[PDB]
Amino acid sequence: DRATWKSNYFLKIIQLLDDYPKCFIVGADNVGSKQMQQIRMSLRGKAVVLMGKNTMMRKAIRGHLENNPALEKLLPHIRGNVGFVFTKEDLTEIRDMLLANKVPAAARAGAIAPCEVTVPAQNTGLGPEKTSFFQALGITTKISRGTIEILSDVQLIKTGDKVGASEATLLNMLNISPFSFGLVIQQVFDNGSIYN
Amino acid sequence: IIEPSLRQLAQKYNCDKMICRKCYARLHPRAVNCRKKKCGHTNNLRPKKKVK
Amino acid sequence: YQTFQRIVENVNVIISTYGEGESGPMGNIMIDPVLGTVGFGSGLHGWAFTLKQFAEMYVAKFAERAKKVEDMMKKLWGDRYFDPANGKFSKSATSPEGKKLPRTFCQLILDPIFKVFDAIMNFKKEETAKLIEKLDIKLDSEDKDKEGKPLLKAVMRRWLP
Amino acid sequence: GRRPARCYRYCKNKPYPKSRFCRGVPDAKIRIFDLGRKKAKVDEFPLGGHMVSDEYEQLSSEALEAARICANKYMVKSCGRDGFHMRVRLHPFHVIRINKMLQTGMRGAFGKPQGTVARVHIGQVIMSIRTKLQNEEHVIEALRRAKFKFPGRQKIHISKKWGFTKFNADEFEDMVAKKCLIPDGCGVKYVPSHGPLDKWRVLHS
Amino acid sequence: MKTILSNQTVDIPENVDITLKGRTVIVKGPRGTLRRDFNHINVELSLLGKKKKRLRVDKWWGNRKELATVRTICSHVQNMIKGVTLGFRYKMRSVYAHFPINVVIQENGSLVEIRNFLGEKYIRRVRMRPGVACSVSQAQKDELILEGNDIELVSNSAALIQQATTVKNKDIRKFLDGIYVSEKGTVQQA
Amino acid sequence: PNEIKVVYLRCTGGEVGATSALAPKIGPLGLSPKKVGDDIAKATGDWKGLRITVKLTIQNRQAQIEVVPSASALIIKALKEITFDEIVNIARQMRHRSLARELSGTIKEILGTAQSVHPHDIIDDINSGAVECP
RNA sequence: GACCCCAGAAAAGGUGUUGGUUGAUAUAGACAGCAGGACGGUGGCCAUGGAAGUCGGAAUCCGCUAAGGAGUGUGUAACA
Ligand SMILES: [Mg+2]
Ligand SMILES: [Mg+2]
Ligand SMILES: [Mg+2]
Ligand SMILES: [Zn+2]
Repeated sequence: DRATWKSNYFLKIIQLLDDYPKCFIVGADNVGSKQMQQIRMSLRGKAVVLMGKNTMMRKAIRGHLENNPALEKLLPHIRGNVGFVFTKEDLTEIRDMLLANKVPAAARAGAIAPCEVTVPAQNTGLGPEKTSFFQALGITTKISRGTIEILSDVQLIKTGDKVGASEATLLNMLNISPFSFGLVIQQVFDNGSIYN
Repeated sequence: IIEPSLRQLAQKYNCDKMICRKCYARLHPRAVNCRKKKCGHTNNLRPKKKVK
Repeated sequence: YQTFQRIVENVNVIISTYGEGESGPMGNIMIDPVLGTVGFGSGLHGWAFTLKQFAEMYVAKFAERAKKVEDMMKKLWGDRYFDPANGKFSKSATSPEGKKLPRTFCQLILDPIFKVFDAIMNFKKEETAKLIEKLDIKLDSEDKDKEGKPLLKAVMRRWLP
Repeated sequence: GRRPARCYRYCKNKPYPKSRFCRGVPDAKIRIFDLGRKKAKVDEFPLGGHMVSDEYEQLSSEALEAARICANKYMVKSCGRDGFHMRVRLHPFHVIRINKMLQTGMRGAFGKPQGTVARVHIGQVIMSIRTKLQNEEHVIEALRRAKFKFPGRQKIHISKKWGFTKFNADEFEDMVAKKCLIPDGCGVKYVPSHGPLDKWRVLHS
Repeated sequence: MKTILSNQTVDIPENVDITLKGRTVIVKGPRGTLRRDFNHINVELSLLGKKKKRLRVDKWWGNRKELATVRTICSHVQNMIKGVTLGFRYKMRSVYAHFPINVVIQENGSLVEIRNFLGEKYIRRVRMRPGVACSVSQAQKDELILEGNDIELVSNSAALIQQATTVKNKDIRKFLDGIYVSEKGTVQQA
Repeated sequence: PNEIKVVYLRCTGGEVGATSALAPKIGPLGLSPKKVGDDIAKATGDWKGLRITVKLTIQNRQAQIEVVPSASALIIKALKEITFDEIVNIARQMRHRSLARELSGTIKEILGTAQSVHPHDIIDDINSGAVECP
């Protein structure tokens, strides 16, 4: 079944290149499958996004080099966790809607935190039994209005360091907006052209 | 009152290990064969039991 | 101080979940070290202290007195910081210089206790003598001779009975 | 209550079947010899695997019962109650004897029937399992597990025949198509090209 | 099967000089000098170039057992290069439930005293291997630092401390007290 | 904030249940409904799913308003008492209607597959009314 | 370990090494590592005090897809 699956990918990539003249090469970050489902539903009207093996893409493009020249410019650019998206609408609108639909990704434990988050002093709204997590982080808290109330602002995690499980689950209970990211455009291909 | 970070470190040397079913030898958690000649380097291993 | 904070929080969340609300007939029931409803010390050596006792002697260091000690118990306990060099309190965890500040609870309640605990238990004769004179703790015959843990017991017995 | 099988492991005596001379034989331990879907048609189960013996020795009826249950339990666990058909191809027809020592000594030493064993020759088939073609690893594992209930050395074979028949599997299909074979229950009937023509007329019609 | 030739090469940095006396490798760098003789293994050690400074380990007609001793030497030399440039630093965290473990670093870091391990009056005096210095961190409450040029010496000294604090007659899954190697690193982080 | 955070769900159905379900224990979330609130909750919940009836509520601070999401097994067993291709087709309009689809034909394929609890051959050779749904 | 009778060993094992048989994957990028994702109907049906992928009986489908089993194990009373 692997042989037929690869061939189906080849006819899939080859007919999408023939159909669309304009594409964005885009690098997928640490984005969940739900994020990709949201993107595909967002773009379902106008654009179609395809991702797969980079070595598979390079082979299919090299086979199509003779029939469609000037596609060799994409050959020294399929590097890293990147994929295609096929568009016919204007570049600035496609880019703008792409940079706008970013999901609020939650804090996953053990990962790098590129966004520096700080927790202000406000009533969490959580009952006086989730205080185990607050005491785990040493955050001094008092119970006011029959619910957890943080006394003062606490800095939780800085940029460029690993997050822990206790920090992650505290963010999950607090439901605050942690570091979030989506697919970001590496380059753009407009009928044989390379830009940023 | 050990913090969770230090509980992980001490368990790396005390609890997260494989045990031979033939000679009870304490092996690393990725072992597939016992290292000891008296059991014939058998592959009958079981995880070391936890306290949970 | 963190351990004292954990006990206070654990007690408070117990009475908050199971007991009535703040608007119940009893009213506010939570314990506060700033309120003087929770004390410290050890019963085996016969010495205990409250936030009230320290604020009494620090207002003395500084109706009317009742108000003074009551408002001072707020700055005695909590996440408030005190620079030894400046001599003034602060609500900022970092000084303008950049010096890390100690919290007021450890800086002027636990600090004398740690000084006397270290002094007696490490047999520093001149340090113990100067501390007793400065803190005006009075000792008597058959007690001035002893040294070691019994001397430690007698000192806090007569300092914070 | 029974001697170790090491005392009766080798075919040292002439065959001693239960007959009008050997009387008083207790019933053999194994009474059932086919399990699974015995009623399955021939074309349902094309794969046949055997447990062949390597030693000319005696297998006790108690070992045959233990090994038949052992293979049955694993085949049920992996192929379902209706996914396989097993057939123990040894019957315990030889009677072993015991000389009971509590006239003392070797005087009147001829023994009484103790049990039954089956004498197996080198290359003889002890157990056969037929099943679907995809269950090959389960057949090999079931026969391998049943090997531990037997004394000697046994080999696991995957026969080139179709199921339990005596015809090679690569020729079974077109032999049935050309009417040389007609199924009858779990086996097939070979129809030769000689006989009354009325039987040739019953076929092809 | 005797493989005709199994060879492996290690690249030496510019600021390091490796000198060979037969199968004795002398590695000299900014942090000092390391010496280690591989006379227990029959290999051909040679120095290849001038600007690249390669060290090649050859093994002719070796079977499986002594073909495994080619990468072993190459990794030992790479550890020697690592030691004389960056040095080896093993951080150890002391973990305890009730009784804090008191560690006193004696003369030159050569001696380590563990006083209150599981609250017992016995004093464990562990001596470091020569060339290894132990220290108490100012960045963590309960943390030792074992620094030295030789990975073999430093990690052996760390194992001496760790096996010194071994619980007996109890359930080690429950009583986790002791000193354990937390992270294995270097100095100068370059 | 809708004056309350009451978007919490419920998994009761069939009989009234009231206190015998988890309603009294989950009642202190809003603390207003209690016996009257969860009784009038089941009042409109008796029908529109006699199964587990995974539902959601919005509190009017004294009463409740219930919304019943179209669970596949719920609507299939409630519509049951065969193919009934007409009734499944007309029911794939008012549901949650997303199902990560691209065509409304895919939704009826997925629930025609979920109703297998064989009715898979219809999906196997599906060639009629594919774009009739949208 | 070391020579007919003959003077001591079996089943069963071994990621010790040596040879051999058969099969499978691979520059359309094997394997092993490190690094992301592992979704939606759906907490699928019947089971019950709770069984949400993972106590069990059966089913074993679908869209989205690069891929994701109505689930290989760990874990929770169930969740997580
Ligand atoms: Mg005889
Ligand atoms: Mg290594
Ligand atoms: Mg004991
Ligand atoms: Zn072993």
